[PDB]
Amino acid sequence: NKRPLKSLADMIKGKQGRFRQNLLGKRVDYSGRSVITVGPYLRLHQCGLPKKMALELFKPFIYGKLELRGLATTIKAAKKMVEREEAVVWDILDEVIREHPVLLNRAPTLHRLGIQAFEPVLIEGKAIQLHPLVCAAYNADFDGDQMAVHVPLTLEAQLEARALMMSTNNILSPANGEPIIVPSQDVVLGLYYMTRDCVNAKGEGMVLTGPKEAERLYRSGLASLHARVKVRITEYEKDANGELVAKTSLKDTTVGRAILWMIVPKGLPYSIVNQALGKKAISKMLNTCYRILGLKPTVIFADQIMYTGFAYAARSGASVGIDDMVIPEKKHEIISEAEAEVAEIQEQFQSGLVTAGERYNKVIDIWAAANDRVSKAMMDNLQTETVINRDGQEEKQVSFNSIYMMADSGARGSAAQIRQLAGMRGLMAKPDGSIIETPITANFREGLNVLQYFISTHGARKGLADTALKTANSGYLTRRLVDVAQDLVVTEDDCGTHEGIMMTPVIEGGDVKEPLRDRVLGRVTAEDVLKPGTADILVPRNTLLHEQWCDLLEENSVDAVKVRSVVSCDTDFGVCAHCYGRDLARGHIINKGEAIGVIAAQSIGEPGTQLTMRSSIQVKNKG
Amino acid sequence: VYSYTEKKRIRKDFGKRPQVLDVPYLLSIQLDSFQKFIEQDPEGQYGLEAAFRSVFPIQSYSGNSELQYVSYRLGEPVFDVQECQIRGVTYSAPLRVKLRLVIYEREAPEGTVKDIKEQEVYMGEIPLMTDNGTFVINGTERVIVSQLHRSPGVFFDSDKGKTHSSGKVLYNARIIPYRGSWLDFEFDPKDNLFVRIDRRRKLPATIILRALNYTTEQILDLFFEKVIFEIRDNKLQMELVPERLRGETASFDIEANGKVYVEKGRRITARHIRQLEKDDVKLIEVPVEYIAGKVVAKDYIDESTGELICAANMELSLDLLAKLSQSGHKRIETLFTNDLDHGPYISETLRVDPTNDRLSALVEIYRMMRPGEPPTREAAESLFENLFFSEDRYDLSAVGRMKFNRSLLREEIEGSGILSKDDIIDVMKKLIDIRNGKGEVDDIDHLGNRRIRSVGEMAENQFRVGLVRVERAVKERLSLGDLDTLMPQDMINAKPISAAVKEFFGSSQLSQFMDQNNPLSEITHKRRISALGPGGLTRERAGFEVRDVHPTHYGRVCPIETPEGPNIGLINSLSVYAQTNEYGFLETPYRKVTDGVVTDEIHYLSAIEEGNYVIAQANSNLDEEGHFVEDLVTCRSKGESSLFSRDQVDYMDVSTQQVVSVGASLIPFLEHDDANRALMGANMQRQAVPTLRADKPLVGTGMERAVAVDSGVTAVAKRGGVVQYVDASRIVIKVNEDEMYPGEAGIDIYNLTKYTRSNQNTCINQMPCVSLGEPVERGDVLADGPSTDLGELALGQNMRVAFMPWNGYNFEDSILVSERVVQEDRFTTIHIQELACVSRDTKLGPEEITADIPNVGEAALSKLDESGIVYIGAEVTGGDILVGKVTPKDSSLRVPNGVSGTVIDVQVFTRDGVEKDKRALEIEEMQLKQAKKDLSEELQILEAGLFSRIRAVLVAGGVEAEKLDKLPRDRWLELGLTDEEKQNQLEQLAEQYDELKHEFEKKLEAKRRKITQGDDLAPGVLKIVKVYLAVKRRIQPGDKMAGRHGNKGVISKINPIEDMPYDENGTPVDIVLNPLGVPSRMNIGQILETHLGMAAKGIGDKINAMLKQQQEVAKLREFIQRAYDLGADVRQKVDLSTFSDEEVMRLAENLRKGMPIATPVFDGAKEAEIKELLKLGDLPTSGQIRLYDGRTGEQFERPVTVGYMYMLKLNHLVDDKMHARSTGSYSLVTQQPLGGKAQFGGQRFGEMEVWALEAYGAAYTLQEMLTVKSDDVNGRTKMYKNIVDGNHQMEPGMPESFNVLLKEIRSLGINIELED
RNA sequence: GCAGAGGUUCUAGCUACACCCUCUAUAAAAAACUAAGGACCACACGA
DNA sequence: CTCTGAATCTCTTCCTCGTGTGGTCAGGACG
DNA sequence: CGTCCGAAGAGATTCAGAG
Ligand SMILES: [Mg+2]
Repeated sequence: NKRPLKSLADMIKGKQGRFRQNLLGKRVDYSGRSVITVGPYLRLHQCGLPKKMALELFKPFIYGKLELRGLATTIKAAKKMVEREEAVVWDILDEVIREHPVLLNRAPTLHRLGIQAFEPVLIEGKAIQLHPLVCAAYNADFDGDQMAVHVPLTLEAQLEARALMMSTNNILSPANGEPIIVPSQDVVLGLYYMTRDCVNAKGEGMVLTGPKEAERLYRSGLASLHARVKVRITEYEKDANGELVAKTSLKDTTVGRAILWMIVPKGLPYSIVNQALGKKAISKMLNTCYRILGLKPTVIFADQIMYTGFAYAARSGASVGIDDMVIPEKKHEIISEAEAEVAEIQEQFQSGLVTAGERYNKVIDIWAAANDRVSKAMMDNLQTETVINRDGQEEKQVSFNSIYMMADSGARGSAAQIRQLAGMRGLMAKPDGSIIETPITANFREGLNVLQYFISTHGARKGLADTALKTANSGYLTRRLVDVAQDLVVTEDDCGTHEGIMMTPVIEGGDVKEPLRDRVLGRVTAEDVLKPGTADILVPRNTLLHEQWCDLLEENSVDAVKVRSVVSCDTDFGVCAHCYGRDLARGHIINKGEAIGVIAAQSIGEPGTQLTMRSSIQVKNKG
Repeated sequence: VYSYTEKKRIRKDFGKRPQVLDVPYLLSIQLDSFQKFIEQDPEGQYGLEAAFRSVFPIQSYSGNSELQYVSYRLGEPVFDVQECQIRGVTYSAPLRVKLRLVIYEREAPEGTVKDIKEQEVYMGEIPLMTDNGTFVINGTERVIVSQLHRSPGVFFDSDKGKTHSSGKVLYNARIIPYRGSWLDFEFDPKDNLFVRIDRRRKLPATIILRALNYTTEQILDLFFEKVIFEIRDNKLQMELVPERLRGETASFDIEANGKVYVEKGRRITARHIRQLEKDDVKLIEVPVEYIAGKVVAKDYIDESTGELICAANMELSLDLLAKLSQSGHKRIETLFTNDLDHGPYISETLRVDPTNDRLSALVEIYRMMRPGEPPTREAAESLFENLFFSEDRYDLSAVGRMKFNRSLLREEIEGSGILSKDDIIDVMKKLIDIRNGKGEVDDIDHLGNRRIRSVGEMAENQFRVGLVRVERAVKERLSLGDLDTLMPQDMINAKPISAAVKEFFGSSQLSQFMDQNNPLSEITHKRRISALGPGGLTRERAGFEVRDVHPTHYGRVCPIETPEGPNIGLINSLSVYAQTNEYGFLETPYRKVTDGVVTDEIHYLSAIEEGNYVIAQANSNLDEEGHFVEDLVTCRSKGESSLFSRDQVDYMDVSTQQVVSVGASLIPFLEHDDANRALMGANMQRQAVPTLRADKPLVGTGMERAVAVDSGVTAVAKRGGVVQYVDASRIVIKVNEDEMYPGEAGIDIYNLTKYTRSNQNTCINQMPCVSLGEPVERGDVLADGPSTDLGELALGQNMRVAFMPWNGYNFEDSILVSERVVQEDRFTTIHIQELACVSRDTKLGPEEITADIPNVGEAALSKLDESGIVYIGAEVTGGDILVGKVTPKDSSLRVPNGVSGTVIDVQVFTRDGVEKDKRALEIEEMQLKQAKKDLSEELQILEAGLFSRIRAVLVAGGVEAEKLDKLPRDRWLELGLTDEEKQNQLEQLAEQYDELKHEFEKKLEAKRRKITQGDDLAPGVLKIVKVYLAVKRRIQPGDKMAGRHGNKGVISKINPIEDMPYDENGTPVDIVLNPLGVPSRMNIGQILETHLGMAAKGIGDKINAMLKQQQEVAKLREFIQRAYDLGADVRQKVDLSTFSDEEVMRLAENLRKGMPIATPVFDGAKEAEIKELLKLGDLPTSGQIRLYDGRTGEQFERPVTVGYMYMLKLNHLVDDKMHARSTGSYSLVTQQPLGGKAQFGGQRFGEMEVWALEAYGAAYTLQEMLTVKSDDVNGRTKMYKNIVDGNHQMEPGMPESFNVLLKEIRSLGINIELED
């Protein structure tokens, strides 16, 4: 076939070489693959799993149980019994899946949470069922996405899978303290629809005894889901030394927000469920629940919030339609003004007043201005146009439009992704990156011209090729990051080093990109921080900066905090726990031993697929 | 007027733009190309002819022996397409080639020959393509995709930027030939023109001029402008021309004819040039310091001694000036150097170049080409002449010469294939001009530089390779051959040419295994335009530029249908209207625009000449006079969209569907959904599995009929007539009298292909679409093939779809499917499996196929017959036994675990010599019976047709109705008929029938021998048994279901119908999609498709309501007319009064299942039209209705969107994907999972997953699954014994892969060991 | 049940990952049972 | 005249897993 | 029955400018 024939060095180097093909990562037994299914009824500690897959993977366990119970005298007869799929075999199978975790594994395991443990729930079917919450952690779709399942065999393997790899044990991503099992796409939309208000809705005004009465009114259908009604709640706070005190008050709210109150655990305050509850609000809610209640209450609350979000999104019927995306009435006049302006610029260029470069710049600027104007008109038509009364004359409220609810909530969408539907799609660039002079004025609700779609597919092909190259580049970067690492583990607990890095909020000419509260959180200081009062030990030398310490830092108005950096650690062949800081996945100091080089490499390399490829000084505020 | 099948169900077609050009035959790119290759071309251009003529000199060395091609003719194929597919043999035509061998006398080259030997020799075995434009190679329907590669010619690239890491732009020119050696002329960063031939070491390109028999004086005369210097008494008066002063600096004080024009420090203004031209100055005095900066042009010697005073091309100094002045060189030639534009580049190379003679140049070229050995002058000359001046070892096609002359701005179009001195110097001059600034570099991605190599061109190239390979052997043999001692058949053998052609057609970088699962898949895979391939850029070597779409792709290559992944934009498909030029370039239909009128004349335009004219947009309104109603029309002049006046416009797009391909045109509302979603929808349409009962899409594009007819899936009617007899396996068409030939017309018989195994294990089922007596016109559809309904491409099956979240079962992209869908078998697809059993030769005796299998039960053997082969029609299950084969001392073929189904047929092939078993005899007997029955059926049918032909003629001029019934129908030549042309016609029919009767038994015997002869098989096999299993895979949770708009999802739960959201009418929605996928992934077309499908089903429901109750046909007619009019004017314009008033009932019954609506690609239904269509029925104009919860029973607030959108079912079923494994056979390296596939395997716990476990505190599960679960043999055995014992304890051991690595590193010669 | 052979079945069955009994040079009263091989290159497709 | 920096040339990859196919040293006759 | 014949960067390697 006229091809270079593999040598004694072609099988020790390269992707197909023995190292990276058979030693670094090797194929394994007790493994199966199938497409994945949502199955919302599951809890994140468990996953669905087909009967055939549990029968094939756990064949040695079934044989052992059959021998122990004497159903089959020999392995050979037991193997025949497994082939016959006799009913007794299924009952035996249910015994070996009671507390036997399996490692769900998606193919592009970018980061640590790519593979997680689950208690398999035997389902009839052929598709693995993956809990909806962990899909964001897996970055897994339901569009033919397949993930392998591995069966831990030894007591050590199953036990450590249960203790570490369980989705219950993976709530905070290793990259950052923010939760990773946050309500992502549909449950967040259901919660957002739940926590809103009409200025005039059915059953608005009457006082409610509690969340139970709110559920009674909503289910009976005599009160709207989101109507501004005063309710009485027993809000629990742990301001005492771990004891939870009860505060009862009549907080003005809606029925929908009162529904969620029975879901949240006792410790959480009511101020967290009294907003519109978008994606960011739910993320902050889950983070506060994790930092206050702990882990198990957070898991139970996440499961319950997923259940209610799905149920009330189904009850919402948040559809999508042509009338749901509105064309601004001022879009036509904005387009006319832009055409007049470009005609004037072209006429000026024809005379010779403006040459090609300045004409191109002027046309680009005026088209961008028209695009911004039409985007603002679209937002006004999509969130302000809604007119609804209050049993009076006239009032204006935030819109309940389907697309506005599905975009503003952060459920799925963004500013450009909503602009490309009703407003002007905008100036679309050529392959080389230089902007087409004339934009794609027509939006997706209306039709597109053939040239407009040609520019659109120019951009789309550019993006697809960019993604295809970028995923490979990010994989190479992740490999390099992992391999410069993997010799760095937390070998000690402390070093007594006063060295470190002075953590300061970063300013790049603009506002505060990252406050010091979110920049030093979870790290152990190197020297005592002091407030404006000098010789004040506000925070001692070697205390981890958890949420309470960081909150104290903000109210004391600290500026720069010296912190123990892993670079400054003098430990040999590893680093000490204090010089590293919080695990970023558990609310405590890093365990003595845990590999942080690979964690860091995966955290850095995971967003590689999400990256891209290509006077005077004025004071801002008083000070 | 409308075709009769169109009258059955006429598609409501939108689109205000009237079509001018009908859609071309989509398979033209393959059929026309091959028809050019296998055709006998008397002109000897483009075909097996050129290939024979190009390689038929056969000149013996001092032997006076010559062989020449005279004619050739492809033989009739040995086996038909169906026969070759079932046998596994290629569909090939024996290549009967006629050759003439002539021998001349010794030492008499001009004398006549002494003997002439003409005979037909079989050389080669060329496969043929079927009527569907697809080859059959080894029982597999394999298609060759056309390759889009950089055309031969000259291209001046830049490689701007990165080179030299200084911002200095380089320029290079590549002489890329069709076949031969590349020739690149590059620039050194110091502005030295180098040559780089075949990407070898860079060489001073002036050496090629010396290699072309050119000296320094000639080189400088060609590439530089001579400046004449005259020695005069007034300090060497200098001759200057006005043109050379443009753009110059103040070199000196220009004073001529006693007048000052330009002084020191004064720029030469064009006014100064004009005034000196008016003065007409020719001689201008120059200081002696200026000549120091000039360079001499030609050599000079003194007239006294002749010694070399000064050679050519070196700087001039004061001593050189004194020497030339004292010698008396009155005329001095100097080069014109202008650092602004006309800079010196050849001179610098000549300074670098140390070669001064042609022989030295040839020696250096030989050294840089073939180093390590001492070159020879004769050897170097032979190498150079065979490298550039020889046709056999170097050639540019006519397209290459055309591109060469286009880039060089020559006048002639054609020319010699090989290059010449003029070509090289012209290329160098153009490269120099590009460096200067005049002219522009070209774009590689331009479709004017990337031609298309079709299947015919590739086959011709491989045939030329085979001919030259056999020509070398013929020349070698003829050197020692003897005259009149051999037949002109021994020197040429079919073996090497046949091997080359078969290797190209079977195993190639481009011989794609056709994905024959959809008519759309077939039609878009035969039109696929791949950049990858032989003589083409590879995926890794492909740049970002090539993958990414060019502005010239408009109308030539679809910018929406490309495969995402490793090769995005490299395998782009060809647009619907584009056709390949005669030179391989891509043309595009374009309506000529007259003074102001858009004329109907269609002018195909290539990519190079598209820029010269200005192209109007298809979506430009016209006033029926060709006048744009639109004083400024958007246009595409130079690839830039820009408004133009009507009078400026030179051309207009042929239609609105031009840019998109057939795969992307079928998506309705393509102008609405995003380009990425459109890409994914077009890609997924190519992989939809045919449903059991395919049905027309309620909303479509109108090209489904065109795609179905153009593709070979359906049985189109070659001749019109009436359906005399229709059957599920055959259709008989009685040709009309005005559509049949006078002789050998008869009637048409169509044998529809029944359930047949396809390339992707799907059923190619053809069901009749007509009944008895139904009139059929020419070119009409008769059999609904796979994924076809009423002649319309029906890929999936449309159904009610409600866009609303449902308890998370459609969480992010998953699809929820009702129990009603599964119940009515909407997505049950028949899958045909090919389980083939082979009985190879074995040591210590062969193996038998009998039913005697040891250690098995009688229940398993019950299905098998007495001879050990499964009974046809038996319903076997997973793990069952099909054919009993026992090896000599239990290797019987068994059904794979999990898969089930019923056997449809069992074909057995047995080699001649070994006696066939009982089942083989029974199958052969049944095959003979079926062949005889079919032959007798066609006998009786054609005899009835011919008698009807005779009886119709015999109604006048000697008609005897009673006499005909008296004598038997066998004999009619004794009848008395008038001696006229009718009698001659009857005599001709009688003679033809007699010859047919003589040939009937001959062809029956031929068929009997075909079914009796032992089929050719692989060496060392006894007999091969193929068992075809038909699997009916129903829709299941996990099956990948996807619409046409890029919305893809796995079915999560088969929700019972009682739980489905039902409207006020009570009809439950069949599928509950997720609205959240619409805004982010802007597939807004599916919402338009959903609303239009809702309107279509509303019309269908109104028709059903007025049809279930007995209503007058007038109401149906008026409602149908109202539906087809629909307000805004459309091209459809169908009138219901012209119908027969009883086919209106048939039309209404065909519209009961829903109104068929066509939405063209870019001028489809507007929002107003859809709103009016909803208003036509009882459905609300908003498009979304209130739905009540299936379980709770109370209506959802915020009424949800429902409609009948056409969503497919992809062949990525969950049944295929299940791969669970505990223990199995292991690999070479002892990695147990054995590369998991059909072979029972475990999934690769790759390096990323190992890192993921490392990030966790995992050291026991990782260790177990990288050691005791994968390759530790002792570890694996101990772990298995422990788990079956019940103690899940790991005996670690060591991976055997590490021992393999140690042995491999040791084998290199590097001791790697372990310390104890 | 660890080195071999025999037994009622079905050529052969001694733990071969492997299923019952006997003993250290001898073959049968006895039902559930049996088999331990298998690479690379290209294409297309999915995520 | 011997190193300095700089151009030139050569090496070394350039994601990560699946699922369908198809093609692959090819000794060959003689003691 | 067997037996002998693009691309992107890094580093080594020339290779060169200046006293
Ligand atoms: Mg996905």
